[PDB]
Amino acid sequence: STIEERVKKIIGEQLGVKQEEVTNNASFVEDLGADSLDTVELVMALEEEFDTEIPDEEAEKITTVQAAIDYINGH
Amino acid sequence: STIEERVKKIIGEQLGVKQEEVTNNASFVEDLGADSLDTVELVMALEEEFDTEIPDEEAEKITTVQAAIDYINGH
Amino acid sequence: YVNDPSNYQLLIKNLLFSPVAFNPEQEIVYANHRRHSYKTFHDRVRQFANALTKMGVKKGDTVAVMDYDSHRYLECYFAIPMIGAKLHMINVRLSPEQILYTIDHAEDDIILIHEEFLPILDQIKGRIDTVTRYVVLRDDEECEYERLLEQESTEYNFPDFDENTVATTFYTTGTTGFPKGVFFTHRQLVLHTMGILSTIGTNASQGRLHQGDIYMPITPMFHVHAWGLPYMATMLGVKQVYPGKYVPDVLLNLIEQEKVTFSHCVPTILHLLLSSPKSKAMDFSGWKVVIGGAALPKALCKSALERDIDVFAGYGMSETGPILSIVQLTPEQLELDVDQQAEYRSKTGKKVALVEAYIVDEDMNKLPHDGETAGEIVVRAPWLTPNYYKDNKNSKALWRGGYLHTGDVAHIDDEGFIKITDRVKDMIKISGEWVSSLELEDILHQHQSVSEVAVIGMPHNKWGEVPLALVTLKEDAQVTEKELLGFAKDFINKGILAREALLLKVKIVDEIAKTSVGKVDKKELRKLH
Amino acid sequence: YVNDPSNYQLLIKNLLFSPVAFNPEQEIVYANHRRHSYKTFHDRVRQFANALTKMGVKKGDTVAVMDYDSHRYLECYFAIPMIGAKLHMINVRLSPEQILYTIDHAEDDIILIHEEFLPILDQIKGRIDTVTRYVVLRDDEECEYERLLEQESTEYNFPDFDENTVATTFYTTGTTGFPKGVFFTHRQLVLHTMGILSTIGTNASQGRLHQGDIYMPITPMFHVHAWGLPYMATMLGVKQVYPGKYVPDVLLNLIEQEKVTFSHCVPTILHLLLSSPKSKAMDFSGWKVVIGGAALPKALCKSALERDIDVFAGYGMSETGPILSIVQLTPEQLELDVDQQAEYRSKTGKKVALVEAYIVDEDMNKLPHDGETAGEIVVRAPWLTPNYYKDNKNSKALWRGGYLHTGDVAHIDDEGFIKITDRVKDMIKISGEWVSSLELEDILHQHQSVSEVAVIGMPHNKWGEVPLALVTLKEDAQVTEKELLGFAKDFINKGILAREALLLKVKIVDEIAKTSVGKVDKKELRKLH
Ligand SMILES: *O=P([O])([O])O[C]C([C])([C])[C]([O])C(=O)[N][C][C]C(=O)[N][C][C]SC(=O)[C][C][C][C][C]C(=O)O[C]
Ligand SMILES: *OP(=O)(O)OCC(C)(C)[C@H](O)C(=O)NCCC(=O)NCCSC(=O)CCCCCC(=O)OC
Ligand SMILES: Nc1ncnc2c1ncn2[C@@H]1O[C@H](COP(=O)(O)O)[C@@H](O)[C@H]1O
Ligand SMILES: Nc1ncnc2c1ncn2[C@@H]1O[C@H](COP(=O)(O)O)[C@@H](O)[C@H]1O
Repeated sequence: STIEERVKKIIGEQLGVKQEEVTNNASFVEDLGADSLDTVELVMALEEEFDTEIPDEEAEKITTVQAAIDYINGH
Repeated sequence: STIEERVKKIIGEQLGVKQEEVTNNASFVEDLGADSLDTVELVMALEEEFDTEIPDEEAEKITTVQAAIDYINGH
Repeated sequence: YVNDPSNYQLLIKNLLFSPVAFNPEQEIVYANHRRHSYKTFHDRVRQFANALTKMGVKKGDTVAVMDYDSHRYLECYFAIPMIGAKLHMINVRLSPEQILYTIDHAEDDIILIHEEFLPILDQIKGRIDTVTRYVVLRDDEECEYERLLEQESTEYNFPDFDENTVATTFYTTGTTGFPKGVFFTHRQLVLHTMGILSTIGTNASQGRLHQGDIYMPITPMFHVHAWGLPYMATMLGVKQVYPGKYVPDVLLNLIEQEKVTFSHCVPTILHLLLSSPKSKAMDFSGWKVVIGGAALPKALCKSALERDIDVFAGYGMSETGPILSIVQLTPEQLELDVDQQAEYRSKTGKKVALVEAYIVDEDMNKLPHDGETAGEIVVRAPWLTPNYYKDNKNSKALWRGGYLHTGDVAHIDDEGFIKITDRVKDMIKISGEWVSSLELEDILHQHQSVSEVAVIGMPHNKWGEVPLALVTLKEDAQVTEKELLGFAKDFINKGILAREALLLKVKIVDEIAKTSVGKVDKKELRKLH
Repeated sequence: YVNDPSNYQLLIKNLLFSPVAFNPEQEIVYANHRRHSYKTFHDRVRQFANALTKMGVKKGDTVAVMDYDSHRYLECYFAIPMIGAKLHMINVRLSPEQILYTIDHAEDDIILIHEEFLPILDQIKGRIDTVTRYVVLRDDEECEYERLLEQESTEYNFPDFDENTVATTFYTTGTTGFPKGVFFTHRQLVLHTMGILSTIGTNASQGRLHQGDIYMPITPMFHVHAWGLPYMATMLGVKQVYPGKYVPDVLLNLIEQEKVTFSHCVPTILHLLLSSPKSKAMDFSGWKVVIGGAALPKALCKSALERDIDVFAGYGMSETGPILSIVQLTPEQLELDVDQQAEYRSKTGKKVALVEAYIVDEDMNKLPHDGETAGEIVVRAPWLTPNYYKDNKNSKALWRGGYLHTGDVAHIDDEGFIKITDRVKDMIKISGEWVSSLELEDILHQHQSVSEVAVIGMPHNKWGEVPLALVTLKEDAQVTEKELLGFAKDFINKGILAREALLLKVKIVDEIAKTSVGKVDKKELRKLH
């Protein structure tokens, strides 16, 4: 259970997409069809599963799985 | 944590009365002021905490702590 | 309003001040709390009228009441309508969301709420807009109602207005999206009082209410005027005992100590009274319970008849006054043994004076009263609600074809006895409250893994009917009954679902019976599970 | 209806068939889905009228619509009112319980629902009584609306009736117990179209809508007629582009590929469009966004002005047509630099033709327009809702003193610019939806251990305002923010609370500021926490 696997499984559980089908370049709104609001409870659970606190300025920066993965592995 | 202590603490949690103040002769409706309906979710948790199944005929028989204590210790 | 004194209007003030009998020294008893004669009751009513006028209550206003059976509720039954205002009776057993909805729909100006109902208010008080004042009621000298009354004079000239002005309103939670509001006029209440007094006072020797009785209600008194009985008692000037909160032991003590002879209740309360150990060394041979909740079972009727209780059944509902039918025994039937007596007393009964009560099929074709054919009951009477408040389509469905549709399927014998076979719907009725099967179906269908959920009703004694649910799980899905029971309970904990779903008794199945069209066979399912 | 042809009635059919301009070969575009000229649009409207008549829709019926911005919604804006029926526009962003309440309150006969809104229906479909038919809409040939239309002829003689017959209705969730229903007549909609066209078409060189524009809405189109703009566009006979679901990238693609010059949105959508990486290599120097959601911030206005976007702000609300004010720049102000331009364009603006708009205090005393004194705005116009549907007390509070009370506190300059300082309440507005602070206070007060909960609002860019909550814990009670956040989220998961509470941002404190009387100082709290 690496950082990438955890991030992808959070994304799959939140947006309902199978984790085995999640891609690193998937975009929350355009590709996965996540509403701007859904993407906010998204950021909420990212923090919940990595016991961190994502500042708002960075929360707006993450829009793809890749983003979140980088931000998390980097802390 | 004997059977009597567990029964009394279920009664206290359900009806809001402090377990230290629970009496063996307390009546659910007359003394503790429990509504007939509240006494039914009461029987529900008794079973839940003793992993048993109380038949309806016996469920109507229990109206005081003593009753429930006897029924439980006897099984 | 132009009086024209020769033109007589039927008003509730005429019911209070022109009774059949008036003894100024007859008592009104509030259980172990208060006692006062009829003269002080009239004075208190006038004082309450003065207080309401001081608060700024006009002829079109609404005053809502939320408390137990007591002398204050009896005073509200008279003062508020006599001032020309509208009495909205709140069903305290509904969920907080439904209570808030009814309060907003009726647009109450003042609320008279009991102390121990305060928590329910506290979780909806923010979302109430129309209310300007709350009067908190207590069972001691601290009551705000009592302090309001004692600042006022015992003199008041009550207005005379049109007899078609609305007097009372309350909301029925019969299966629909939201509670529906019924209302009655002064004329309708006066005519209901007179008609039922004519029907049940003129009986020869059995099941009669007369001027020598002592009356104590056991119906919550916010359910359709307590079947109109408090108005009748006041008309006869009899001793009235109000118990407050229903507790079997204190009720039995009141019956014994006050010599109560006439009461009304639902089958559950009667079963509780008979099952109480305190009810074995009591003399019940002067008591005349009327059972009108739902389908008085024959076993309970037999058990009551061996105690020397004149138990008989009646039929009504929220939209109908309520009383529509009462069982009256002819002197030949009074000499049958206990079994045939129990069979007769448990019927819905014959219709009361000025009631039509036909039996009809789905095409509005009047079926014969051969004793076995069944159809829906449709009625005409002087005390029916003309429509639902602020509603059009449901109102039209209520009075379709020129008759009021009860929603009950029955057959009528040759002599006129009516026996209700079922409802025109698949709805449940736990004790004296209505619960919708479709809403529970939807709530359970909102579960993580559910294939088909169908809710049916099964009979019971301590509850009359339990809301059985049948759930079919999805592919490779296994959830215990505890999971779904807790899921349903969570909704009730949020004030969405009524507390009558706490004994849902869900059941896991794998095959759902379906008709030729494919509809779930709820009757076949009931015979199956 | 007796016509009397010399007596002219202002109807929406006159708006469609007597336009300012009509080019039969002008296009209507549904994003990457459909394209068809104005002639086929008229034919489709007549076909939809035939279909509705076949379904049994009479002159008093209500048809409810639940879908996105598309050609079908534009057809519904015309066909349903022209038949004499009432168009109920459903706010798909409300909670399912509120949606069900509005459906039951309005008593809709038919529902036209989009495919992807079906789940919301599935959890309330049981509790809907009035609805007889559902038409499911899709973006392909499988759509039921499309199949219904193609069975009908393109001929229809539209009736003429009184101009005061109700045309549209929708429910505003402005802070109250339940959503309130507003409604407008044919006359009011026609007059709103004419008045706003007169106001914004006659501007010299800035911020004008004319017959050469290409129009694309970015307002959900169930929010108060999309500010009336679709009616105006049809009147001018301009090309109309409908995007469907709002996605920044597809919206930018539509703007570029269709050469859109006129749009309207709320500040959040504009911020998203400007922050999109696809919006760096685009030419924005032909576009005329009108920002009317709430308080266009000066920073966003400056950021938009550097892209060569004619950005200006407007003011309205659900009860007011909606449009009440627009900012128009004089040719001297068109030559100010970007900072003063941003200051001017972010004001609420000057009132439009036929609007009065006084500023008043709590005693109904008209304050001077000195530029600093503040008071509530009260308006008179030809397109205001006379009252709330099926409501009396709130209706009286809406029109107190002979004017419509907006609920916003502002000051008015010498030349007539209006600047809104705050609201007359402590309410929050997350993005474009209304959320009540009192209801959140109650829900949080229903927690296991809570002493005082007060909800205030704090500004934001991606949301405009966040609903901050301040909670004081009980004696020896310690619960983390996660606990209360999840507790609040649970209510939203049951359909009780709107999704705008998902960013509540609760905060634990121990001291609550209170006034001399003792009321929570929400302004002081906002300056504190
Ligand atoms: O795409 P995301 O990430 O999900 O963005 C979230 C957001 C903000 C919901 C998104 O922008 C969206 O899809 N819709 C935004 C909400 C919205 O559009 N609200 C508009 C209605 S607010 C309203 O009705 C005010 C009426 C009065 C205005 C009158 C006027 O301005 O006259 C000039
Ligand atoms: O809590 P408990 O003491 O253990 O018992 C539980 C209940 C709730 C059953 C208990 O008895 C109680 O307190 N109230 C019972 C509920 C009740 O009283 N319902 C009565 C209203 S039902 C109704 O309004 C039917 C109206 C139509 C009848 C008309 C008629 O009969 O005319 C003759
Ligand atoms: N005597 C009775 N026998 C059978 N059903 C009854 C009787 N009294 C009431 N009911 C049922 O209880 C319902 C009362 O519900 P309501 O008055 O609408 O609130 C009636 O519609 C009947 O279905
Ligand atoms: N241009 C604006 N400036 C400030 N507030 C605005 C503006 N447009 C709308 N609003 C606010 O948004 C509210 C709209 O809510 P409503 O129309 O009732 O659904 C208005 O009452 C205003 O408070």
